[PDB]
Amino acid sequence: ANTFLVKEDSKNVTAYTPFATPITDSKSDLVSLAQLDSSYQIADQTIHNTNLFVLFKSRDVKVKYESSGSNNISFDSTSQGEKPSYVVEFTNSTNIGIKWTMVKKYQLDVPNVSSDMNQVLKNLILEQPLTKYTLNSSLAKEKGKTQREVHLGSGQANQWTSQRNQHDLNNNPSPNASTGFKLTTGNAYRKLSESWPIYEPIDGTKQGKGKDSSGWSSTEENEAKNDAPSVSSSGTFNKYLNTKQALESIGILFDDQTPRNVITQLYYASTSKLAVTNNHIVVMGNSFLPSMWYWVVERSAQENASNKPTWFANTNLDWGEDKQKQFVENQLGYKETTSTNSHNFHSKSFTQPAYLISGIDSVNDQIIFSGFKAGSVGYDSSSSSSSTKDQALAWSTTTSLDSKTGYKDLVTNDTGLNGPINGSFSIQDTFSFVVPYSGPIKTAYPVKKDQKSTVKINSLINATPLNSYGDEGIGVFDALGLNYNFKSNQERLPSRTDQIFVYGIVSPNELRSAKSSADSTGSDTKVNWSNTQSRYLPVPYNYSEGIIDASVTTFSGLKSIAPDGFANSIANFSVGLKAGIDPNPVMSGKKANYGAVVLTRGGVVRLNFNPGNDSLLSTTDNNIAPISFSFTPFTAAESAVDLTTFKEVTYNQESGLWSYIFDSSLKPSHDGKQTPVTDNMGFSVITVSRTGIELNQDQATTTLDVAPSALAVQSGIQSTTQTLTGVLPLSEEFSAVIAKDSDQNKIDIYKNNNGLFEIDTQLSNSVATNNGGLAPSATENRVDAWGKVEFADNSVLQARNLVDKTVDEIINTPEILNSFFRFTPAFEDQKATLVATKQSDTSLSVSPRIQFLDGNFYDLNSTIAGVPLNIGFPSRVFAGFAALP
Ligand SMILES: [K+]
Repeated sequence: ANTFLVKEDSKNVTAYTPFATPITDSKSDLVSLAQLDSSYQIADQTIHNTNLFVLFKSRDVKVKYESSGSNNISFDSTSQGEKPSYVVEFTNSTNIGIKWTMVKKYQLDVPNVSSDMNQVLKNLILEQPLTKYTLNSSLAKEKGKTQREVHLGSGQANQWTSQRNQHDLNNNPSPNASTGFKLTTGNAYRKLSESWPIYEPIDGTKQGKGKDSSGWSSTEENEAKNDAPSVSSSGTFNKYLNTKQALESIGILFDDQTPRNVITQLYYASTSKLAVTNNHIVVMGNSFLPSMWYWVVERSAQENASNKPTWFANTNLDWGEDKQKQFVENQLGYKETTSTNSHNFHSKSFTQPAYLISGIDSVNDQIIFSGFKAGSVGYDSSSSSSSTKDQALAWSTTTSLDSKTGYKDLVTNDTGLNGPINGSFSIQDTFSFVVPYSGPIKTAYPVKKDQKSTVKINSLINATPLNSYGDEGIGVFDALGLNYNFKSNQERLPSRTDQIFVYGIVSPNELRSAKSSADSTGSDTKVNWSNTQSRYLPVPYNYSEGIIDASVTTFSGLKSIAPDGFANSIANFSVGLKAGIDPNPVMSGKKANYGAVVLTRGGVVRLNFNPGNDSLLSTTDNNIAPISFSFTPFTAAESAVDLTTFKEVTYNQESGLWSYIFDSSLKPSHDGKQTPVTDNMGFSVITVSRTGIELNQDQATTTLDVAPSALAVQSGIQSTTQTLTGVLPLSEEFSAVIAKDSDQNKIDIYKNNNGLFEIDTQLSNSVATNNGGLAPSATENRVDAWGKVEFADNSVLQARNLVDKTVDEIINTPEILNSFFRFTPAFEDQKATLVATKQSDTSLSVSPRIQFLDGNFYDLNSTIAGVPLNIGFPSRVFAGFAALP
């Protein structure tokens, strides 16, 4: 309401005016007001139809996972552990100022676990989280057994061409195709009840213990602690990085120096973002850790009700085509009638179990989400004569070279559907990591028929959008998108399991099946979200250096030159999904346009919807890539932005521009080498605008065959020296920045000069000079924030023979009273008008109504939140007008 809510700290939210001044007594400790203890903090907030909705989470929360019995996931009741997250609706109880009062409180309870779910959860293993300091070599993992080794075994090599038909690998030209990566070295994989370490291997191909938590606690932890000690000492850092502070910064909870169990980290990370509709409150995880569930809270929920989350494993998405969904599901694990204790997500008929969510928003009563599919594959946990013992089962699903050029054809290509196929291929003198061809060429799951029942294939979840970490050449090409065909127009061959971006628009009824699925007793109930899609989105290949063509470049040897705050250049990331209604009007009879934008590594993604039926935007040609998704690359200025410092994203309906705010105080205190971080000062603002031909503009634009796009611009609003308080996007032409250059708040005004914001030092000084009041002062002789007003002398009446005219006439003739002053604007097109009041039968007084940086007009009677601004404009009485006509 011409007010800007600024989160001052973890508990307080203050209301600000367009003049970058706080409304007196508006500062509210929303934690105290929500009747929550001091361990709670604001995770997210949103306004919905005049009321504020706040998502709160506690630094004290402790969650337990017990493999035995029912109700497996539970808060640890002993001591201060049962501290669930809450969504609170607040209303403004006053008409003069801000007095927030609590309306509704919603508890976000732990998930229900069905019998089938617990069978997967008992041996579920999750990778340690990726930090700012995780290296490409840290993510690299030892290559697994080849296809020949798994199905045929140790004997000979030449018998492949003859024995492939018996193992259902008809015409497979890849006996030496990797079946996955080893879990005896590398990043730590921990059960829900176990804890991740503060140490990250420098070379995951040699250091780390993977899933061997016994070996970690018995011999390797001592080795990591002496090489990479926490600061107080000064260590070597030859084999490991100590990322404790970088973990604390991404929301990892600790007991002194020890991170709490995986299930607690998952819970606390999962209550990070909210979106509100007329009927629901939806809560999703952060873009740092994979989330396995989300909440759909019915706003009609009775006070003190435990609101249950819905599992992603039970939420079936539309991945574009059924083959795209088949690809993901087949690589989740081994599905066999004969299993015994071999339970995985594919085995128990579940779908994709986790995502790294970019964020959530709502346009109309629809929920919008995006995120990357978290890598999830099967692993062999059997112990003893097993070929794949302690090996994750992952493989490249990149399209073969012979595939037809056309989106549908490229993504439905059967290459790597059931098992491994890609690796290394040399056709005459030209090389490729991808098969050149697709009876038929068969693919089979990497488990041999003999050990069908005597194998234990359980489920793992990776920290990144990568399925396969195996230290080979295809992984780098799949991770960075360097697989192209050798055809006329060179087309990028997509993976269907690595770096898979996901998005959609979810209807109130789809949210209702989700709530029903959360509350389901006994067996699992499934939800179907049908207005969703997926897209292969690799990281830019130019965030890496010195890659080999036709010795290959692998993760363990890949040089990162990434400028966006990550030490790795292989794993994709997204942040700040924000929806926005387009202010540009559509042709009559059509519904107002809307879209959403999200930032990923190396560019901005634009999400397109059809407002007529709140569906994804589409085109009749299946060859054309779904026009619901557009990607636009960043230039060097936007790429330089540390994406891990993302503070908030706002949209302004008047301009149709998204403002992504980055705060450098969000950087961890210390390095992976325990060195203090010195560039923790400043902030940055990226502006996103729509580009391209938009739907329903005219009769030709009722159909689209080209995806509307967006453009991110590191638009000149930034500092390396100031501590940000907040950015106020006043208008397309101006933004106000409140920052501390010491301990005291200062106001800076940035002017948009043909697409580029630059500080206006004279405007900043004018707007900051408010004498402790709510608005900039209006000086008689100065061209300040309110321009400069010069009134005519009383002789103006006798000059233009207005003495014959009555006060009533003059007042009811706008063109006349604008000749009573001269207005000098402070900025171009700043307008002013005079407001007249009859003072007597022969005299009137005039007072200016002047436009501020926000484009609105202000006068003597202007208010913000019902509070009179008392700007202090001059008044002028003119006397000598006729009493009667
Ligand atoms: K002035």
